[PDB]
Amino acid sequence: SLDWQTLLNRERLPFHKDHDRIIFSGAFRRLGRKTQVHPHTRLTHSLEVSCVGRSLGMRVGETLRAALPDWCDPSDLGMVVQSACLAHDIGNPPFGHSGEDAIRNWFNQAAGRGWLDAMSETERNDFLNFEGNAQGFRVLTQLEYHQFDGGTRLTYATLGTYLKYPWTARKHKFGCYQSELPILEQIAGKLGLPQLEEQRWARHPLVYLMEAADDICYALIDLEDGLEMDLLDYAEVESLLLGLVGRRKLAILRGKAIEHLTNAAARAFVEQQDALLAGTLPGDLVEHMHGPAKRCVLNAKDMARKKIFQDKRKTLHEIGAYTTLEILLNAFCGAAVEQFGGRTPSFKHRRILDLLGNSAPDPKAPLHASFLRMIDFIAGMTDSYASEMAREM
Amino acid sequence: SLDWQTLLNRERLPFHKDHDRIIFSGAFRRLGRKTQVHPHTRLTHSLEVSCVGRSLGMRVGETLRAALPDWCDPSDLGMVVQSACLAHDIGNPPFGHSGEDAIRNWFNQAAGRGWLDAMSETERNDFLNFEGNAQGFRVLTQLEYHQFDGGTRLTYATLGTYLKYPWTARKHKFGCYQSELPILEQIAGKLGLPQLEEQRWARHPLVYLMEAADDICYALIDLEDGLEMDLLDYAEVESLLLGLVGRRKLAILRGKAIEHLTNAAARAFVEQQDALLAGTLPGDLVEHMHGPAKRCVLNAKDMARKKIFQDKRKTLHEIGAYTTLEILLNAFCGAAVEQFGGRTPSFKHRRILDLLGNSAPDPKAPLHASFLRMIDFIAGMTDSYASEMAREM
Amino acid sequence: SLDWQTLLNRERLPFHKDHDRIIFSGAFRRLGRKTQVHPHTRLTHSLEVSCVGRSLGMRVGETLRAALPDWCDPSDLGMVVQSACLAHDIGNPPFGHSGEDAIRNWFNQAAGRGWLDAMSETERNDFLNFEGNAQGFRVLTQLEYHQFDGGTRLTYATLGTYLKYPWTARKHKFGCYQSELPILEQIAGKLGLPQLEEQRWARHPLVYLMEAADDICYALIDLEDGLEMDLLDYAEVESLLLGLVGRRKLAILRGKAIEHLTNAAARAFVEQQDALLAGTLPGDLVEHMHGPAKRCVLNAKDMARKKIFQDKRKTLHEIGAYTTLEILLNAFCGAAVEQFGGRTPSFKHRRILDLLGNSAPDPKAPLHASFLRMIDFIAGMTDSYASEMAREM
Repeated sequence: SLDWQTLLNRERLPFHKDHDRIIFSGAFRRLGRKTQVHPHTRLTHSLEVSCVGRSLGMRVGETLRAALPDWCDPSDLGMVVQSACLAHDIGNPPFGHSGEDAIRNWFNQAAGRGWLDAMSETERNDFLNFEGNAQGFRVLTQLEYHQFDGGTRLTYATLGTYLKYPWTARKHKFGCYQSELPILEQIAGKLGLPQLEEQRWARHPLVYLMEAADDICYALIDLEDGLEMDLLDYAEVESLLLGLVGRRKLAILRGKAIEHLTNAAARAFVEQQDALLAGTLPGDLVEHMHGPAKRCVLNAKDMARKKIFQDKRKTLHEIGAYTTLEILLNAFCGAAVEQFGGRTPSFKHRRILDLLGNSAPDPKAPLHASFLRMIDFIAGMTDSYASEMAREM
Repeated sequence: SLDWQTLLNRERLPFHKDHDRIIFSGAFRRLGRKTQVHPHTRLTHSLEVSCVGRSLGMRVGETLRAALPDWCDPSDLGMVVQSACLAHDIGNPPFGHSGEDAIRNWFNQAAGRGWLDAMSETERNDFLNFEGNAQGFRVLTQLEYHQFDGGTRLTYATLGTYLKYPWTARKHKFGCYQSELPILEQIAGKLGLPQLEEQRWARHPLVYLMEAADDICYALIDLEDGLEMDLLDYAEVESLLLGLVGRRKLAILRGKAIEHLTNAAARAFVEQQDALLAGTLPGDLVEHMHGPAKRCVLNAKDMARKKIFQDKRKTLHEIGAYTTLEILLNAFCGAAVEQFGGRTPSFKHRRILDLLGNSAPDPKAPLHASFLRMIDFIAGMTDSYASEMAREM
Repeated sequence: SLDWQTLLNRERLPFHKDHDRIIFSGAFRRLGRKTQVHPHTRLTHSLEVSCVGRSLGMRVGETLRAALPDWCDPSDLGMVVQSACLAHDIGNPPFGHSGEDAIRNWFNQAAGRGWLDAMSETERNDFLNFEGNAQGFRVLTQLEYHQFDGGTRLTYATLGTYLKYPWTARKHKFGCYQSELPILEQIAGKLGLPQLEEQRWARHPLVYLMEAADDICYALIDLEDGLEMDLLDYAEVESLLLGLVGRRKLAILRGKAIEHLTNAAARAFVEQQDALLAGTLPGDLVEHMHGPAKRCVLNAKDMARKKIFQDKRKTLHEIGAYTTLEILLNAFCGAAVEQFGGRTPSFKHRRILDLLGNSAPDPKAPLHASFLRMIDFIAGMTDSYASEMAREM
């Protein structure tokens, strides 16, 4: 039974400090050199989503002030959501979503070769379903700052708000590696989140605001740079926006479109605290948005896919990305396998292992533990650094 | 006589909206592709400074709550400072500070050739003393969103907090072009800022927090990447930090160093509201910081200069930057001069003028007006776009 | 029983001519375009070592003048050592020591695939233990000038002095391929060198001077460019040198350090002619150097490894080198295997075989003979030519 007083637990593994720790982290900074594969970086996207996220949190924070702990002003609710929004894409690897797919699929292959036999079937699932949410969770709680001792040591509320997939790999979506399970359990516990299935907990309500803030921004801003990429026509974009509201003339429309969409998202979160604060709500917040808002998002996205996502230049770049990644995976994971169980790696792999020196995985460590170390490294790379190293390799 | 109720005027040319308009602007986004010249971009620097800025504003906001308008919570004071911090470096051209110097000095040369004769001596001063603060002011109030009609249309308070040099070119520091004078006058008026000299007003008090937030971050973070650039030794850095407090072991120190420096900055702003809220205070906030804090900043900076700024690789890159800029200035300003007064530009310059098409300066416009248009264009370029165009030119 | 009159046999497979033939050879010239893998070429290293080598030979030549054939002035003894020093590294492949390791290890792999089955187990050992000394020996006696008929046709003394590993592959160190055995036997015979084990002879005494001249130069000069590479600190280097003696201030120290080390090496060779001229001496000359000299070498080397050899940029370049080599080996050795025993090579390999045209291995030749031809070719390549061809391949 979700309680607004437990769901906003300020204890850590206040909200303003969560924000700063994320902004100063090397993982966040690297987003400035990480982009989605195009035919506007992951960092500028994260910043925009955090504005809309904060705004969403503040609106609902005002609307439901009496239901929230007396210590929590709306500006505090906005901060928790803003922070989660900044951390949201911190785990994706070079080449973004495409790189995510490239890694997941590279694993289904390496597996069909036994590279993963030394692993149980469950641990193996962690890689076969590689999702950036799981990697981001590990980065936030294990890799940054206090390594393997709380990590970024954020508030339980920010973490709960970050976890859109609070469950194990057991659509390919999950946000917790077999190695973070104890952490997810403790967090869920502190937030008083029901454990529906065994290794699956219920979502923290605020995750819905973060998600909504994310699709609101992809929806509108993808159109904007889809325009500066000459892949979209002004009239169509202007029409889609005017559709809900009633190049700088567009930024002004964009501004109004964002207001309405934020209002619509906020006035859907408030309308559904019953099915929200208890049990589960049917899918995502956008579906429960009123007609013209719910459609502006759908249509905007559909447009991006057709004219941007489907472009063949993008396709060809995604192939290059895939190849750059496999070259990397083959090398590091190959080295992980070569030294597993105390085996003496052959020359060439020793040097690949030296590249990490202090970050290298211990030879006597189980395969899952060491592969995680390889993925930590690769997933943390900036796009250019990845291509660079694949090349000079 | 500065009044905390007028100094926080929420009318515009609320603070949360100032923040978002800055984050969504093309000018801000471009900072992600703008760096200082090295031997960590201007965007990540801006983000960090804004965290420290917000924090400073919130601390003093709490400390002086009763002196502030009853509508202004500390979180509102932090937001005004955070916003000004985000806009602070929005006007610098490609190659950052080096590009700033390259442009200013390119003008002292072009002037010694008469390219500026068609201009009065005052208007000419605008370029001879080119400062990014003046360009940023024009970008915030004239170029973005509502072009030449309020621009970003920010709050008077954010603008007052942005203006660290609220005066005309009449150290080479000023933040108002001859063309923005009416705007500065109106702003100063709305904030009730004394007009000491004729074309020189008094600083808004919060500017001091923004400045302090800026040197606090350059001071500590320049050391950090000075380290990942192998130009600095861990022991020296650790020693300097331990000097005030008593690679991840450093981020933790960095964290503590920031707290102390923020505390020190806040507990200096409060100590001096008399010489602050009335007349002028001796220089900048750091000088009025207690012993170990005031020295940690000084020593950290001194260290960066010697080992980073002085590096000869940087020097050589600064030469390349200079050349890239002159190639650009020669082209666009050359074209500005060729068509001045209705003169028919010779071929080649017509094409350079075509590059702006809609942004091109009107042939019958005074030279100062058209040169401003050329600088708007060049200064807004990302580093790579500048080099790119100089090349393909 | 070693005899100073037989050990300096001037007959050939006088010392001044050995010197010139080496300097004019294409193999030696190519050292100017061959470097060790860095994070100063093999040619400048060879030149420096030859100065110290000559000097060593002249000092001991004076000290033991009455024990040497009455025709041999010290300047003649220096020349034999200087010549051997110039030839010393003439056999290493592109990427130097790293390339040496890359080839040896590429073979242990290709072997674990049967590419070497057509070869006996002994002949196979020649490649599994690939050492530049063996390749250099083949180049000096088989490849240059009078191909397969004496080669460079040097003096027996220079050759004996060149051979630091006068034995078969039967640390991975040996300097004679199965194909050069008859030559080593004849040489050893002419110099009257004991045949301890069956396919292993005793070292010519002067080899010790060559070796000492080599580590003396790596020891000091690696520090010098370790300095111009900013991987070392002046104080530490200056301290290490001052340690035995008691940027131009360093070249002067370097000069003194070299004198002392040469003196120390010379006054260790003379002290041990008994265990030298008969049977074997415990290891290498440096170990038998007095305290401060013996330690200056050890410490200087240890320093280079830690701060230069261990640098991760070097590691990554070594990976690139490995890959460039395997691409080459796979191609040429692959072609060697395809046509073995008169098999018709498939297209693509025919073209690879055409690249050598006249140097191509005869299809009816045993595999060891043809693989040797492939290694001759690859090992003789300059670093850039190797990378070039791997690329355009």
